[PDB]
Amino acid sequence: CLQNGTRLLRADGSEILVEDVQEGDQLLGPDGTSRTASKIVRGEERLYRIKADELEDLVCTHNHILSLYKERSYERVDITVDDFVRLPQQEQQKYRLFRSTATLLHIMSIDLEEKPTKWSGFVVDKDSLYLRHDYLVLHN
Ligand SMILES: [Pt+2]
Ligand SMILES: [Pt+2]
Ligand SMILES: [Pt+2]
Repeated sequence: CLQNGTRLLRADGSEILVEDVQEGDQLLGPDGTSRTASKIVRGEERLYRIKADELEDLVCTHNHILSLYKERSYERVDITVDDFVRLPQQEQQKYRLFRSTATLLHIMSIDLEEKPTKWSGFVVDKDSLYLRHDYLVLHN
């Protein structure tokens, strides 16, 4: 569940708005093969803005699942946005976002937006992973 305006990659490589995704649309997975989106859902609520270095901010819902990497080389961990918000900063600094090109990115801030915002979401087959326009790996 991402904020409207988020740009995702189709199976061919071109971009598509998250609000423009429809049932059966072909997204791009982190391994290069295609993904099928289905069960489109929309809403409007106060979202969480995750600011990381280099890459554009990620605005998502409270129940959004983040595919992160944790130190101790690195281990792959899926964690929801709410639990990650509740973790202390000393623990938050151990988690990293990642993009497919295997670049690791520091998560350095995450705050709740002031005003509500429209959001769109869906489910993804296979490993349930898809790519953002900047190749950031995202989970259902
Ligand atoms: Pt979601
Ligand atoms: Pt909710
Ligand atoms: Pt997962």
